[PDB]
Amino acid sequence: AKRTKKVGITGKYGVRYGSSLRRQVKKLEIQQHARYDCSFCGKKTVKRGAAGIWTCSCCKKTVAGGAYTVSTAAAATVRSTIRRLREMVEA
Amino acid sequence: PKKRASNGRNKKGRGHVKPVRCVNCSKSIPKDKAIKRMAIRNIVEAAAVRDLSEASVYPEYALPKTYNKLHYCVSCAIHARIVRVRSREDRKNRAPP
Amino acid sequence: SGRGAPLAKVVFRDPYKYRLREEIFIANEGVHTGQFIYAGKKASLNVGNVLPLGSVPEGTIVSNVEEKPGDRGALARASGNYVIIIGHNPDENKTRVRLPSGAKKVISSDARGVIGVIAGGGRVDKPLLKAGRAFHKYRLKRNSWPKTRGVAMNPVDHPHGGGNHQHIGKASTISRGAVSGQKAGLIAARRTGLLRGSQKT
Amino acid sequence: GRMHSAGKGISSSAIPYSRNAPAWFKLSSESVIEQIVKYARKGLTPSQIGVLLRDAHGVTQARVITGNKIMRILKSNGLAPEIPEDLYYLIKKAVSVRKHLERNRKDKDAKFRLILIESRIHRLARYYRTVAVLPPNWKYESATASALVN
Amino acid sequence: AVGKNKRLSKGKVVDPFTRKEWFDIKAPSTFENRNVGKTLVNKSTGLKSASDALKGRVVEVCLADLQGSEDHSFRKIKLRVDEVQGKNLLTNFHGMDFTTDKLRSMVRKWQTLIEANVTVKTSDDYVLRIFAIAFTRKQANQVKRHSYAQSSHIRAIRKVISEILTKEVQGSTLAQLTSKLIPEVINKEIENATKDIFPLQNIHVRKVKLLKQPKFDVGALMALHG
Amino acid sequence: MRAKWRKKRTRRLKRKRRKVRARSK
Amino acid sequence: SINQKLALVIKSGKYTLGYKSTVKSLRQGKSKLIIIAANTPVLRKSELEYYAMLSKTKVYYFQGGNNELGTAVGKLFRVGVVSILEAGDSDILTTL
Amino acid sequence: SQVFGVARIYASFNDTFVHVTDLSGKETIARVTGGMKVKADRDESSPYAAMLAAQDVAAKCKEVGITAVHVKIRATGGTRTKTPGPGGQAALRALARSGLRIGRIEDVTPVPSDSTRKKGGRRGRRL
RNA sequence: GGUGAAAUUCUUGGAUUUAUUGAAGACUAACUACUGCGAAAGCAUUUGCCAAGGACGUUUUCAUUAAUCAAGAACGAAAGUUAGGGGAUCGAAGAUGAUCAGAUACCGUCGUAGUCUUAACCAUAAACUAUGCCGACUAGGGAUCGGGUGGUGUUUUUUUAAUGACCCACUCGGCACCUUACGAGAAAUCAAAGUCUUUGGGUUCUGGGGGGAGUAUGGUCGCAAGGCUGAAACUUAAAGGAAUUG
Ligand SMILES: [Mg+2]
Ligand SMILES: [Mg+2]
Ligand SMILES: [Mg+2]
Ligand SMILES: [Mg+2]
Ligand SMILES: [Mg+2]
Ligand SMILES: [Mg+2]
Ligand SMILES: [Mg+2]
Ligand SMILES: [Mg+2]
Ligand SMILES: [Mg+2]
Ligand SMILES: [Mg+2]
Ligand SMILES: [Mg+2]
Ligand SMILES: [Mg+2]
Ligand SMILES: [Mg+2]
Ligand SMILES: [Mg+2]
Ligand SMILES: [Mg+2]
Ligand SMILES: [Mg+2]
Ligand SMILES: [Mg+2]
Ligand SMILES: [Mg+2]
Ligand SMILES: [Mg+2]
Ligand SMILES: [Mg+2]
Ligand SMILES: [Mg+2]
Ligand SMILES: [Mg+2]
Ligand SMILES: [Mg+2]
Ligand SMILES: [Zn+2]
Repeated sequence: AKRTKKVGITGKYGVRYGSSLRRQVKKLEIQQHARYDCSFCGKKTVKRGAAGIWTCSCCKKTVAGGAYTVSTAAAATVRSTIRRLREMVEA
Repeated sequence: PKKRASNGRNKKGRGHVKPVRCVNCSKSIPKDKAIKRMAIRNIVEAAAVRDLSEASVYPEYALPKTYNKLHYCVSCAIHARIVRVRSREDRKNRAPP
Repeated sequence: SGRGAPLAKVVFRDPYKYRLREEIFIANEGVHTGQFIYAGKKASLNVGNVLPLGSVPEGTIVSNVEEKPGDRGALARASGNYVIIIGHNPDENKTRVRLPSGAKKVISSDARGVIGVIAGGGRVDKPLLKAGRAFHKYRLKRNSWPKTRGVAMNPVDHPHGGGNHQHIGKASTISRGAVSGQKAGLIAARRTGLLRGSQKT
Repeated sequence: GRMHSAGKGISSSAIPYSRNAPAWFKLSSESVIEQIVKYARKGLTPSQIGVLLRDAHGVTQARVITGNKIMRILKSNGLAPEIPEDLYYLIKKAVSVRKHLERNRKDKDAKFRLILIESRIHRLARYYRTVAVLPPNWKYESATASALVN
Repeated sequence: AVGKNKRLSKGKVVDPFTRKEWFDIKAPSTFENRNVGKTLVNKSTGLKSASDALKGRVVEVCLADLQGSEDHSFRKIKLRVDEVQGKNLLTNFHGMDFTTDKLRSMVRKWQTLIEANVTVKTSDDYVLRIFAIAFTRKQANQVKRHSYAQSSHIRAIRKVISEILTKEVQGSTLAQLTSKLIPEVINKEIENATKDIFPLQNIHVRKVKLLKQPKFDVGALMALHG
Repeated sequence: MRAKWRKKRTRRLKRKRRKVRARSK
Repeated sequence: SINQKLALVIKSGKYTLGYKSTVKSLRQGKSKLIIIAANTPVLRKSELEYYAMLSKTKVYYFQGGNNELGTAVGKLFRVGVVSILEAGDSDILTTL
Repeated sequence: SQVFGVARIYASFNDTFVHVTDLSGKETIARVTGGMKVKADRDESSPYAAMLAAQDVAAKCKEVGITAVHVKIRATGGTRTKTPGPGGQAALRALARSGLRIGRIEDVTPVPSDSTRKKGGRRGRRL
């Protein structure tokens, strides 16, 4: 049965700190406790160790990432622009 | 009442058309509604042709021309006399003059 | 501990003696364990490599950038920060760069930097929610927390202390030429109040 | 027409007037029946069987050549599919669209067309339950359907 | 506006053309006429050298002026100075572009405009982007008045144009590409390849731009000059 | 007045009435 | 397409899935083709290439990871490498 | 026989610019505008101010040494009008009549493939 | 620079203008039309991948499985809301220069939110063809888009085959247009808005003089803005439509 209508994991916080702060915490907590696809072994086994450290429990690889998600949008765009500049260095 | 069967525009079977801006005032008007004209102009304005011809270093110089497409809103076209208000029966005449 | 960004232990061979050296780099985002890192003038434009700034094109994103060649990293070291290479000037070899604060610096093109963004970004987007979370944060940094307001103090303890109400009294904008013991408040402030309009960086 | 569009197409077969046919065709009913059976053993739907017989052989239509229709021949020879052919094709189109949707959550048009396809599936399934070629309590579910495609 | 300047300066006359000296621009041997014209630069002094100010310059000259024929009047060639010897500057190829009047005269209503571009490397390590344009045309005896293509024609035409352009630029050096672009043989090649797809008219190589140059070769430049 | 601005005035009045009733309750 | 050729091979031919059985088939010489997923570790990939060089067996590099290769061979589990032992009524050996 | 510059007339509304550069465009000879020759902001873009400006750039070009010009005519362009102002024609005719020789007229008004956004709002400039 | 004319603003520390390079975000000119697609909102650079769709062709197959739909559901411009990113342009607010009796308006120069994107909300527009859907029939005319059929038709290839592109004839399905009015209508006008006092093909929704009023109240959805549902007391002889002459 559905125990909570909208608080989810932030139901651990009770009635404290304000609903808007609890919402932002909920959005970031879901991301940091989510399991992620491993780009080396191909399984959904990547979990956060501390802020910025993402380890696959299967193949034991560890990737540096965002504080609460395995990859930030800024890092994705930096990867894209570095690949473009690298390709221009040859062509 | 309804003035025009075309509703003052040209959009049968679309719904939405991307707009353009009036060249005179920058009013946003849909592309099918605007008053497109084609300004194809000599570069030397027909009174300096002789002067530029005698000042040219080349014989038989081709003397290019300028091309511009002008988009007008209804207010600016009527105010600038590009189109003018026609009679009720003559409103239906689609042909250029 | 005390740092928002993760670190990378990278092992190189010593070129003059048979052993192994370990360096503590700041991990760039996307660097993984078992990755080969290339440091040098001839290294390729890949995330994690340690090129000098004169050998990267314009628009390159780097981090852990030397202010001067050889001081082994000064600029854009906190999580999510980076430096953008604006331009080069080969005669009188200088590189113009954009710092995280928006400042434009002209440094030597022999200064090195790490291609990519410092990992761990987005951290300050999470609300701490709790005095205890602030406690545990500063327990590993320094004794700068909690902070008593100077206007809650007595006048023996602070320029803002005292009064039959809690109020500052004089203006809180304090000159650059003030002396220590006077410099509490907004020091050398060009303007105050809520930032309306562009800052014109 | 077009229950799920505004199309008004009239494109169809126009079968001939002559119910016995076609006086240049010399094969026998048992020969074309055994061809129908060998195609069905090779695993072809009645639509595909009719197309191959109409095209490679000269079989105008099996109802006028033989006594009865291809689905009846298949059933009598024990090769009837578990679900009817059109419902099977509708189900497999639905599973392909649903797989595409989990790949592409932001495909709103694909979400719309999935709704249309599954509505059409449920309408045929209700008809087939009413005429009892499908058992009562036969339900289309997505999770079972992906394996029902086989 | 001769008297409206409130302050001339925040802080509150020698003729420079006495200091300036002339140099002669030289086109490569691929073009017929070497003498392009003249430029100015300040005389070389201790602080500033004249060749440093000269080596960056780009001169856009009409191909009709380069080749002596008026059928080239709608194409412009950019020539970039690379070396200063004596009193004349040596230029290499830097780009090609149509003229605005020619492009706008080619673009007309009731036809289809087809465009293609390829990025491709030459034999001597020049990276180029080549832009080609074409237009649908009516047949003779055609009575309908607009002559459009059906978009799969456009895709097929763009494919054959792109493969022809890559084949022509690859395996040729930059000088050989210039010597191909002058007679416009690529236009005839595109016409012969596309004549089975749709009739087409005004087939052109509209632009060539240099994305990347190789490391500078004085040997190649004096191969071009002389 | 113009109907759009009459609608705006009505919406402002409705919001003010809600605030006053919330003061009451 | 390569996915269609693989589907036809799964329908009417002989194949094996997985690294151990693929290496066994390479040693026994029964393998006609090996297809390696994109995200296969480079050590395993170079080992399979060395085995295929000894066996004179063709190697195809499947774009997409082991999840996509498993979907392509029509299995609900991820497949790192697939060895085609007999292609029946398929042209995957003749092409590519 | 002839030594060439380029003429580079920029005729906007509110002003006209006539200035001759070398064949590379890097070295300038005689930048004179229509606002340098009148005393009114109205008359800054008049044909008469333009012909005065063209006469003086032609005098300075004849004194420097340039005998012929390649003309590049220009309107404001971008998101703006792309119609040349009232003074460009007068400047071109004055440059022709001054004694300079002309070759290779071209219009170089900057035309966008799909501009940023025009000024004025969607209701336009209300007059 | 701007304008009807100006001023605010920037300029010997060099503005504007020219040249050479570079970066960023947005947009997709011209081609572009009484043309195409989509349930509508909407959709315009290339190429690849992913699934979808109509029409046409069909001597394939099933066989009445259909039409329209209370309840219930998906999508739903722009603005707006929350949180990251981005933040070049334009630009609600605001600052300013004019104009003016005033001018916190129009005009000028700046400029925050916004404009773009990701995740989640919101459910409205003159969301218009102000024209519900499905079916049948009733006047002529040419053009056009997609498919199909025919012609010793034209052109191109290898003069000559097949293709392709055109031309002509027909056909199915579209977006439309022109002419008439048998017919309809208060008229404007309409090939449907006709086949309606000679009044019945099937079905959903909505209106009953003008205001009060999309208000109050009660539900319900929404973080909010608000949406959906929705009166009455009281007031009033006209409001309103289409045309005529001034
Ligand atoms: Mg009116
Ligand atoms: Mg609309
Ligand atoms: Mg403490
Ligand atoms: Mg405190
Ligand atoms: Mg106290
Ligand atoms: Mg004190
Ligand atoms: Mg005090
Ligand atoms: Mg007290
Ligand atoms: Mg029908
Ligand atoms: Mg229906
Ligand atoms: Mg300057
Ligand atoms: Mg375009
Ligand atoms: Mg089209
Ligand atoms: Mg204001
Ligand atoms: Mg509504
Ligand atoms: Mg309506
Ligand atoms: Mg009807
Ligand atoms: Mg047709
Ligand atoms: Mg038709
Ligand atoms: Mg249509
Ligand atoms: Mg009533
Ligand atoms: Mg009423
Ligand atoms: Mg009236
Ligand atoms: Zn793993």
